[PDB]
Formats: sequence, C-alpha cells, structure tokens
Amino acid sequence: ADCGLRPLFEKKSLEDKTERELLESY
Amino acid sequence: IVEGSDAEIGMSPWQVMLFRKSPQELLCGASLISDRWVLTAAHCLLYPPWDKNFTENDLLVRIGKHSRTRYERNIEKISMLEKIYIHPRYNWRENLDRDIALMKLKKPVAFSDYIHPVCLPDRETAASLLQAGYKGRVTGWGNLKEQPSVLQVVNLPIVERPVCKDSTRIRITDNMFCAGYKPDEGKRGDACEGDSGGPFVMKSPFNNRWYQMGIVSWGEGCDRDGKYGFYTHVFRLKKWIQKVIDQ
Amino acid sequence: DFEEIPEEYL
Ligand SMILES: CC(C)N1CCC(C(=O)Nc2c(OCCCO[C@@H]3O[C@H](CO)[C@@H](O)[C@H](O)[C@H]3O)cccc2OCc2cc(-c3ccc(Cl)s3)on2)CC1
Repeated sequence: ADCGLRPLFEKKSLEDKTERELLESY
Repeated sequence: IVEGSDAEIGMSPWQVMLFRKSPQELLCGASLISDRWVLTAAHCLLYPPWDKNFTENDLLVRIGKHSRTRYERNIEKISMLEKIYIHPRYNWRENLDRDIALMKLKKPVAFSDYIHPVCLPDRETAASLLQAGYKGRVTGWGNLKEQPSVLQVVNLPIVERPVCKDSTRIRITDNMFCAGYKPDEGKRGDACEGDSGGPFVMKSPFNNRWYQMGIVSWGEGCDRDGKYGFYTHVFRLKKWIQKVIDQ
Repeated sequence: DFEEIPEEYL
C-alpha cells in the first residue's frame, strides 16, 4: 500500500548516496 | 557483505535481523513485507547439512536496526514468531531450489522512521527489472570476507543466466538468479555468511518504490573471481507467498 | 559479540 517508500528518503524526497548507481544501470 | 559500505540511517528500513536466543547470535538476514510478515530463506530455518532446524521459540526477529551488536533502545523492535512456514518444495538436498520461508510475527509491529515494509514484485515489474546488467542492492550484517559494526550495503549487477550456470557445477533452476561483477569489471562485492536470507532489492524507475526481487541464497565463497551469489527468484514464488498469506 | 537484550523478549 505504502510499501517501498522509505520514511527518511522517498517519503521526504531525499536520495541515498548510491541509489543513482542502480537507476543508471536501467 | 564483502566490499560494501556502511548503510545510511533508514536506508533499508525493511531489513530484519534473525536472532538466535542462546547463544544470542546473528543467524540470518530477512525482510519486512507487512506489519505481521517477515520474509527469509528456508535455509536460515532448515539446513540439515550445517545442523540447522529451528523452531519458532528458538528465534527472534529484530527490526529497525543499524548497529550489528548494540541493543538499539527506542529504535529497534524485537518480535516473536507465531509461525514458520518453509516452502514445501524447498530442495535442501540438491541446489537450494525454492530457498524461501515466511515467518508470522506474534503481533503487528508499528512502522517508524527505521521500520517500513518493502514491496513484492508484480509480473511486469519483474519482467521489466530482472535483466542482466541491471543492478540491485544487498544489505546485511554478515562477514566482511570469506565482521561489521553496522549494516553494510553493496550494489551488484544481475548476471546473464548462461554465465551464472558456467560459473558453477551446481545445477541452477529458474527459481534462482545470480548477481555480481565479472572478473574484468572494475568493481567487486558479494554477500557472505550471516547475510543470507536478506533482501536483494531494486528501485523501480517508474514509481520510485523499492521491490524485493531476490533473497540472498548461496555462494561458493564470498566475492571470489568468476563466482557469483545466487538469489531466490521472489516473483517466481509469489503465488506461494500470497497463498500462505490469505490462509 | 552481542549486547544483551531485554529479558522481556527472551
Ligand atoms: C549449492 C549448495 C548446496 N551449497 C552451495 C555452496 C555453499 C557453501 O559451502 N558456500 C561456501 C563455500 O563454498 C564451498 C564449496 C566448495 O568451494 C569450491 O571452491 C573451489 C575453488 O577451486 C571452486 O572451484 C568450486 O566451484 C567451489 O565449490 C566456501 C566457504 C563458505 C561458504 O559459505 C559461505 C556463504 C556464502 C554465502 C553467500 C554468498 C553470496 C550469497 Cl548470495 S550467499 O552465504 N554463506 C553450501 C551450499
């Protein structure tokens, strides 16, 4: 429902330090 | 995790420590998929070759953690298991086919900044994201080589099936996939002992949500050149998952 | 090794 949206990142629209390495691989 | 980094606070809020009562030790990783349900590898509960057969009362779940050894007062939640369920076609004799278990918690846990469920994939998210070269992320508290103060993180590419198969003499099934950098590639990294049962996650570029695509299953060593980690294919077993959940 | 946990869970 609310799954996979992290309180300290996506729910505050903040990025973590390496998530961009994932997205760039797609 | 071998050649990973320290996790950020709240980076992996679905991460779950499987914790043994006596000795009070780290058994496995695991994941939170709702308020009463935790997903892990079957081999964390049942692995006759390394003398392992756990009952509900041997075990705790610790949710919301960052420190491996501290009791993280006011932050972690320690929960009790109502029931363990191993996939009935789990192959512990051969190749760990269907390496998956669910654990129902005695009561629901309250979500928090450090405690939040990961999504399970749908067909289309699986079909779109589970592709060779695409990277997922593995976290846990297992060994740094073949031990951390805090939760470790590494980003690993999914590897082409033929390569997975040619890396090993074990017979791979469609219910597993492998991941890791190839020898030639600049980067390395792997899960290791104590990380198993934890989540291999990917972030959808469509809806910005984190999906559990894999469960950390096995490897031959940790971070050997020309070897890869093997992961349980979560989507493939997802009908078993929602079977036991609606029942 | 591991810091002891509140015996209420044990
Ligand atoms: C298929 C299944 C029946 N068995 C697979 C091998 C496994 C084992 O003994 N692994 C292993 C290990 O493998 C031993 C197998 C023999 O090693 C041999 O080493 C040879 C070197 O010449 C290789 O050529 C040969 O292919 C290889 O089999 C060695 C040390 C610790 C080990 O476990 C640590 C570990 C790793 C991990 C994970 C790493 C990455 C994950 Cl994702 S999960 O979790 N825990 C036992 C179960």
